[PDB]
Amino acid sequence: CPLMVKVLDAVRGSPAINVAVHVFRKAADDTWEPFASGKTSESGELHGLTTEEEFVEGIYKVEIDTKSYWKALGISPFHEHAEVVFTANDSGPRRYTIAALLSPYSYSTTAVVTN
Amino acid sequence: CPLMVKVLDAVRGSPAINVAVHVFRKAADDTWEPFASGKTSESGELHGLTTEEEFVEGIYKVEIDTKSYWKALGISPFHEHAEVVFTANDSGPRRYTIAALLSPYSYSTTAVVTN
Amino acid sequence: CPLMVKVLDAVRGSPAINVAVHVFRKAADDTWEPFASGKTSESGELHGLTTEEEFVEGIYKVEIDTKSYWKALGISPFHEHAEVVFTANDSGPRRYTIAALLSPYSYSTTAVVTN
Amino acid sequence: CPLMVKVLDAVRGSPAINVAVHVFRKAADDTWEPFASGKTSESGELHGLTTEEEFVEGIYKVEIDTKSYWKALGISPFHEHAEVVFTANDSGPRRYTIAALLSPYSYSTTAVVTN
Ligand SMILES: Oc1cc(CCl)ccc1Oc1ccc(Cl)cc1Cl
Ligand SMILES: Oc1cc(CCl)ccc1Oc1ccc(Cl)cc1Cl
Repeated sequence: CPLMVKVLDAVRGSPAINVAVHVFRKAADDTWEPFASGKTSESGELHGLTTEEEFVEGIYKVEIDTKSYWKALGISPFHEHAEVVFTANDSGPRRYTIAALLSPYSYSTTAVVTN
Repeated sequence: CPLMVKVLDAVRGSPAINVAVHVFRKAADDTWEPFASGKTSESGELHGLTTEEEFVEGIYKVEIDTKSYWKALGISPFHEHAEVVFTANDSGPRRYTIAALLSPYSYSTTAVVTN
Repeated sequence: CPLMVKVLDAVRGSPAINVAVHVFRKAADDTWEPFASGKTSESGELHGLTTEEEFVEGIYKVEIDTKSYWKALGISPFHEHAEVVFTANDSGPRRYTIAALLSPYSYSTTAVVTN
Repeated sequence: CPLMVKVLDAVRGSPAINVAVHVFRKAADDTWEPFASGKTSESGELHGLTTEEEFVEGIYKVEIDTKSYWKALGISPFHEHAEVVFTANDSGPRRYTIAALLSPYSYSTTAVVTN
């Protein structure tokens, strides 16, 4: 994976399972074009979003659908979603892990970027 | 003051000063329209974004211009900005504080909803 | 006020009220001795722990009694408490704010050192 | 591993490599007895601390030596260390991952607990 997403649940201390994730890439015109999407597994991880061929230089937005996740568990959370926006591969190809830690009124996000 | 933004710098252990903040309201066509903006003060806070009269129920996006903040300090950041998207409702009686804690490759955001 | 503690609840999106806080100073035999204590107020803050005169250079431990906080809300927490250990120095001119954001299986703490 | 520690660096967006970790277990008398120790690998992970036989019910403290980590990188951080204190295996045996995200004036810690 050049691009992986990992989500944890801070209330239960567990992976956040079945969290929808949509990724977009800023187009020529300056619009958010759909790029890839998927759902976290039982480990809270989403693999297979893209390949190193597809995953060119650009500005990407990883939208993590936190509100849906919390609602389905009986919690009415503050945020609509967690959005993570970043320039990727601008110094050549790299592997990105976008991690998110979710609470109903709070989240954190960290990127681990390696060669 | 129904809406307030407060940003901290986790690398220096200080308020994040002079950070640009842009707020958008979701329009009926699904577009984000400018709503309010400013720069955090010396205390890292941004007051007077809006009034009770103009802060109606709706979906808002608060964008914190983290990349510019880090670049002015000579530090290479990961994110384009941090975005906080939420629905404001029951109008009341409710003050919203969006807090953000910034690192170069990581941020958290929390909502403190009081009164 | 050279030392202040502020705690937020990430599950409710609110100040964490009535949280017990115990502070210890490291004694020359390597033991922690009681230094100051109190409970956070309605704003989630705890002021008047100490004075400039009694807050000398030294190693301090601030223990936030998170487990009791969660149990009074009917929620099963992971940690016994959150501990924040640091050296206070250059005496000045320096106000220390220890901030903490609490979830049942997770917390962050940040130091805001001003003046 | 019934007990694993994983540490990331929020400034560089990378695993925090070679971070010393010491674990203690509260004894009968009420003292912190040394239990296990080790250093994070290139992945930021510390495996092999203990076995399911050794890792009995008890109150454990995982001390993550953050100050040493930051100093060796030319940063003078706020905290002496990150301490994570919790009751383990009190409802039977479980697998614990203690994760930490480090910034010079800030850290978070999350526990992922599975069967
Ligand atoms: O983001 C925060 C994270 C922590 C845990 Cl490190 C503590 C405080 C924070 O920021 C705040 C934001 C708003 C208000 Cl009213 C109070 C606070 Cl303390
Ligand atoms: O970012 C994180 C920070 C902490 C400390 Cl509170 C705990 C979990 C995190 O999420 C990850 C971070 C890095 C990697 Cl490789 C995987 C994951 Cl699930």
